[PDB]
Parts: sequence; C-alpha cells; structure tokens
Amino acid sequence: DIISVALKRHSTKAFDASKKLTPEQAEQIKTLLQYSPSSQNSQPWHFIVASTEEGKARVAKSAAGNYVFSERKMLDASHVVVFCAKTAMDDVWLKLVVDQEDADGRFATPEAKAANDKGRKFTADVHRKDLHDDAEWMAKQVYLNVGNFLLGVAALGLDAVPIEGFDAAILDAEFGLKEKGYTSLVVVPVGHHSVEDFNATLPKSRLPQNITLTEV
Amino acid sequence: DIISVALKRHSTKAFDASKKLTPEQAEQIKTLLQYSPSSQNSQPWHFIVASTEEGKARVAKSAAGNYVFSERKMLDASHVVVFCAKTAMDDVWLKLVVDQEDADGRFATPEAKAANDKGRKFTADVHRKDLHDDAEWMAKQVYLNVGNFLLGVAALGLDAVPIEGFDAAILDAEFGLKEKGYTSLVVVPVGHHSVEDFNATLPKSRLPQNITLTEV
Ligand SMILES: Cc1cc2nc3c(=O)[nH]c(=O)nc-3n(C[C@H](O)[C@H](O)[C@H](O)COP(=O)(O)O)c2cc1C
Ligand SMILES: Cc1cc2nc3c(=O)[nH]c(=O)nc-3n(C[C@H](O)[C@H](O)[C@H](O)COP(=O)(O)O)c2cc1C
Ligand SMILES: O=C(O)c1cccnc1
Ligand SMILES: O=C(O)c1cccnc1
Repeated sequence: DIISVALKRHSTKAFDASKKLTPEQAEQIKTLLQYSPSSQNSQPWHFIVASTEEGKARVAKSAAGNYVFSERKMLDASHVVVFCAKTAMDDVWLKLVVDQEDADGRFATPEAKAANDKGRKFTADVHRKDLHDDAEWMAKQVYLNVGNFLLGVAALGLDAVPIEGFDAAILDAEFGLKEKGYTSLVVVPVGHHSVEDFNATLPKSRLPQNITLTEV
Repeated sequence: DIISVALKRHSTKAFDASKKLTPEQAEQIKTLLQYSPSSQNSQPWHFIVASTEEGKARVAKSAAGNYVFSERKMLDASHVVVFCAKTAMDDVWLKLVVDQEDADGRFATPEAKAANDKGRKFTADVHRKDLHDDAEWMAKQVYLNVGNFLLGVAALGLDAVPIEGFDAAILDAEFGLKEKGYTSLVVVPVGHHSVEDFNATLPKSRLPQNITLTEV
C-alpha cells in the first residue's frame, strides 16, 4: 500500500553501480515524468535522462568543487534525471499544449477548444503581467513533478535522492539550456542503494502533526 | 501498480458530497502530508484540513469572483487540504527540526547533531542572504509535497483536484495566516467523483516525450 511506501522510502546516500534498472523500469520512469499534472496542463518542463557513463559524467560536472559529495550519487546511480523548467513563457508552447489536447480528443467542439486556449492564456498572462512571477510559477510546477516522481519511483521499488546540491549554471552550460529557454532545478539519481547507504537504516524524522496541521 | 495509478488518476471536476473518506483514509492523507521529503528536511509548511461543513465553508470563501468554479469542488469534497508555506525563515523552526531528528534517534553523537544543524543553517542562509529567494525556495518544497500528495491519494483510490484558482488573500485572512507567518498556495479537495465529473471519462493528454525528454 502507498502509505507503507511513503513511510519506508528514504533519500539514498549511496548507490550500487552494478545494479541497473530493467528496460521496463527505464520506460516506467519516463512515463512518470510525462504524466505528472501541472497548472493548466502547461507542462512547463524538459527532462534530461542520463543512463550512459558519458551522459552521467556530463551531469556530474555540475557537482565539481563545492558539491563534491553529490558526485558519487550522480555517477553510481543507474539513471539520472535532470528536471528543467521553462524560463520564458512562449506562446508556441501554449498552442502546442492545446493542439495536443485536441488530438487526444478532449474537446467536443471548436468552441470548447477555443475556451480552453483562452483560459490557459489568461492564467499565463496573470503570472507574467500582473504577478511578475511566471518563472517562479513554472518552477513550482516542476517541483510538483519531482514530488510525484519520488513517490512513484519508491513505489516501483527503486532508490532515489533529490539533489539541489549542484551548480545549475554549469549544468545549464553543459547542455546548452539557456539558449533553449530552460534552467535546471533538481537532479534525481535513481537506482538501488548500496551497503554504504547509512540513511537506509536510520529512523525517518518529521515534525509532529500537532505542529504542522490544523483540523477545522 | 503505480504506473497504472499515474495513468488513471485525473483532476476531478465534480465531487459526490454523500461519499466521505473512511476514518482510516482521513488518517492516511494526513500521514502523506507529514512524510513528504523536503530540502534539508526543512518542512517549511502548514496544512489546514477541513472536513466539517463549517470548515469547508470557510475555505470556500476564497472561491469568489474569478474563482467561482472552484467553489463547488471545495464544498462538495469530503476533505479539503490547504497547503501553506512559511513566509519568513525563523531560526526557531530550524532548531525544532534538528531537535526532532535528535529525538527520533538519527544522530550517533552531539557532533553529528551539530554538523546537521550547521548544514541546514548554511543552506537556509544561502537562500536568504545570497540568492534572496528564501520565500520561493520554501514554496517550491510545498509544491513538492503537493505532487507527492496527489499521487498518494490516487493510490489510495481517492479523487482529488489541485486548485490554484482561489483568492489567497481571502484564505489568508480567513484563517489568520499572515500573522502566523504562512501563506496559502494550493487547495486540494479530496473525496469521490460524481457522475457529473466530465473529466473522469476524457482521455489524458500530455506532450510527447520527443518534445519534453532528452536521453544522453
Ligand atoms: C528538493 C530537495 C532537495 C534535496 N537536496 C538534497 C541534496 O542536495 N543532498 C542530499 O543529500 N539530500 C538532499 N535532499 C534529501 C533531503 O535531505 C531529505 O528528503 C529529507 O532529509 C527527508 O529525508 P527522506 O527523504 O529520507 O524522507 C533533498 C530533498 C529535497 C526534497
Ligand atoms: C498546481 C496546479 C493547479 C491547478 N489548478 C486548478 C484549478 O484551479 N482548477 C482546476 O479545475 N484544475 C486545476 N488544476 C488541474 C490541471 O488543469 C490538471 O492537472 C490537468 O490539466 C488535467 O490533467 P490531470 O487530469 O492529469 O490532472 C491544477 C493543477 C495543478 C498541478
Ligand atoms: O488547470 C486549470 O484548470 C487552472 C489552473 C489555474 C487556474 N485556473 C485553472
Ligand atoms: O537536504 C540536504 O541534505 C541538502 C539540501 C540542499 C543542499 N545540500 C544538502
């Protein structure tokens, strides 16, 4: 059951390099990434999935220097996912989203399609013109995908760890993200933990509900 | 299987008001909220869980004006969760987190406790003093909790919808959040969909992976 998974999952501190995802697991993690929800189904994201040693080495360049403890995680995991957010809101993307919704058969009429597009544009306009927070808004949706992903991969029986401990400017330059209109936010290595993962046997710790939660 | 869950879940557009969470499901959703991961185990969040008519009516005040379509969802769902983020980083919270980790038995020595606290404080200081983005950073963690929650509730067999379509200023004032140092970000009604939920029978739509995903 999913509660057992939420209580048993942990942030892996060390991965077993000999243990690779099955072909089926590799496809499943890509499905999890794709099918996350997002505000207005905006999907304001790109994913880099590194599974070769060369690919993972390129991602790990971002952990050089101050983030050296992140490096082994990045190199030793089977697959490494880099979660990127769109930095500017392009109208091309919004059209792409609604054209895909149309192709998938979500609209009964042209008028329903037009209304969906109008709603999405309105929301995007509120964030960019009224709140001046569109970059933040898009990044929040990516963090939502990360949360979905971490629970999903645990429910597949895989070990993972979310990493903010890397240099985003280096990762951006390594993959040319700035010019494509993306920024890297979170790196998530995925695989199986090794016997050196000290966190696997430690109790989980959270604040009590009487501190964080009010019932009304 | 979790992939089936991710592919079958949907944003509910209409709830069945007669269909309530079981007592056990109500406890399980609160556990999901508590046990989400967060950067540095910072847990920079508060949750309001409304299950009474009075409670849910208070939340639904925020679905006024531009947000009237959110009102039915908030009133008709069994339980409504408001996800709030801390707005100022208080040192009291950071001390509380590490004191809880200590009580749960995560540290072998006083030196390991001190190092954990030092790391957490360093990270918090980078966001507040160097990046000037601490509010954004805390809100990102709450969105991560939301993504965890949405998949978890689906795996429990419950329907949900995430809502950004509400008036946060009204919700903040209704519960006195500003003075407590929180801001409401996302409202998630939880329950069972009704036969009027038009989204339950529509195909799910996402951009193809050849647009959103690069393998390296
Ligand atoms: C957004 C995010 C960023 C994180 N960054 C790191 C990181 O850079 N290095 C690391 O060792 N752990 C990292 N963690 C793991 C957290 O410390 C961990 O989630 C938290 O202590 C709760 O423990 P758990 O994940 O075992 O439940 C990160 C977690 C999240 C959610
Ligand atoms: C952060 C967030 C905010 C959302 N806000 C709303 C909302 O205000 N009203 C609504 O009807 N749906 C809202 N949605 C639902 C999205 O439109 C939805 O996730 C997506 O279009 C439909 O895909 P799904 O059925 O896979 O969730 C929100 C989704 C997310 C992730
Ligand atoms: O996804 C939606 O339908 C949505 C998102 C934000 C605001 N209003 C609607
Ligand atoms: O949670 C952690 O261990 C963490 C978070 C950010 C950066 N470095 C470490």
